[PDB]
Amino acid sequence: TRLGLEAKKEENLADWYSQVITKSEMIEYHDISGCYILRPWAYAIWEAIKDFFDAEIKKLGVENCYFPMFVSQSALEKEAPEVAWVTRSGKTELAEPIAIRPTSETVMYPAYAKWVQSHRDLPIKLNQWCNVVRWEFKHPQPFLRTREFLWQEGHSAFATMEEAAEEVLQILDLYAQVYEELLAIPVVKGRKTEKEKFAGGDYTTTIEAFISASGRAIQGGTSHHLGQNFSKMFEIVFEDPKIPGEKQFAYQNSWGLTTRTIGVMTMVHGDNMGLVLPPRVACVQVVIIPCGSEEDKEALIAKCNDYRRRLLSVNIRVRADLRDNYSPGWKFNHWELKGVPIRLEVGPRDMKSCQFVAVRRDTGEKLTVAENEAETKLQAILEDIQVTLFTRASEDLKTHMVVANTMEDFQKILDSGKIVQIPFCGEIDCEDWIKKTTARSMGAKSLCIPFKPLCELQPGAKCVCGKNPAKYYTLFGRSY
Ligand SMILES: O=C(NC1Cc2ccccc2C1)c1nccnc1NC(=O)N1CCCCC1
Ligand code: PRO
Ligand SMILES: [Cl-]
Ligand SMILES: [Zn+2]
Repeated sequence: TRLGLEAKKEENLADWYSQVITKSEMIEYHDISGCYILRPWAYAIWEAIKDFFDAEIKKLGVENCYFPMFVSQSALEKEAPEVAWVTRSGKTELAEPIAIRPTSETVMYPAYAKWVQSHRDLPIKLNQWCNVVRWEFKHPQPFLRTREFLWQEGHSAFATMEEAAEEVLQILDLYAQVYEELLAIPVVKGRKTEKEKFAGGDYTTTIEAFISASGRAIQGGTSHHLGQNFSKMFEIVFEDPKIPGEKQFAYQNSWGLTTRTIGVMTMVHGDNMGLVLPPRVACVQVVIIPCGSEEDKEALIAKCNDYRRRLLSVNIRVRADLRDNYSPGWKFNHWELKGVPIRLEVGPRDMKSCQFVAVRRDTGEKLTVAENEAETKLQAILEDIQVTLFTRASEDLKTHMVVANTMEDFQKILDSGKIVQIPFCGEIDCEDWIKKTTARSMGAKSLCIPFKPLCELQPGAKCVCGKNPAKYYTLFGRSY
């Protein structure tokens, strides 16, 4: 066991990630491959995301619920290799296997069919916070790629396509708000290609995040328009209020956001000193550490409690580390590893001078702040830390996302650690050829068709394959 980190983020990113998530007390490993323990330091971030997102969807009329985890084989057949099957209880074998949900479309929609008789029963907007299981045999990674993960999943059903199309973008923007405003992570809004869209849906919208350390992208969240494909599978129908006799199928959406958010936060903002928490999601925004007798020792404790109560009065999540068995230097390293945005340091000389040293986690700057200006200055520093983290991550993404129009430039830019927007024909066969040619997975797959591309096509613009014309500028790159 060692004091600080041992692996540089730019040297061994895998070892760096494992050291950051464990020494920040976020992740503990489990004896089942692909499953990881969420320690309170990690789970508190998820609770911050949950508190924000849950209040926002309720403002939109979505209500919470809980559907069973187990799916009958019959329900799944209405619509495979990553689904986990329960086959016995104790020593007795079940009559037939039952599946653990990888997603709850086939669980809820049989119930949706019973609840919809007329168009007045629509819309139905439900969300549940729960766990799903996707038992893939690919290489797992904590937070990012796990066999079990926590998420929310929203499932809406409307009578018109126009209501559904509007919610898809509304939910997607809330997902962007979670990454941009809470996690200080920039994302690219876009549409998945036909190959990468949700199976059984019409179109899939997504937010793509970029990990600069690896040059790989990852899907931060998704919002599907299922159209009428699932309402035809489960007979979610209603009598047409404008045409008697004929029946209509409901238009549906589904949208999900997982704990992968936390791992992206770690990969983007974490440095060689450990984790870095955005002040918006840090359960401890300011940690007070006494610095520099037995009565003078009690003096530092009283002043640390005074700053603690004053910060609580201005709604600043503050905690004081008054433990007598750890030296100040140890606490400096400890709370630096955990990513607390501000380390409030109070010593004997600073206290007698009505001062204290505030250390920004993002930049390491030591700011000497007077006692009278404690509430206002610490709020300004917290605000500037959130802005700085987002601005640096934003310009990092902008400089690593460029445009290429030939496979030669595509490959050269891809090898420099960037993601590229290329003229793409949209076909699945060409997308497979792009991944195979760029692999020589090390190959590039499609990320999204950007809502706002960097440039536009022109009449006669050919795809990178050269055989089909280009339909849209599409973002490609190596992915998680
Ligand atoms: O897809 C995940 N895991 C599977 C891929 C993989 C790779 C290696 C080993 C096992 C597995 C299972 C995932 N894992 C953790 C957290 N979020 C995850 N998913 C998502 O964030 N998205 C976007 C939102 C809708 C759902 C999909
Ligand atoms: O798994 C998915 O991608 C969608 C979104 C949450 C529910 N089903
Ligand atoms: Cl919960
Ligand atoms: Zn093509």
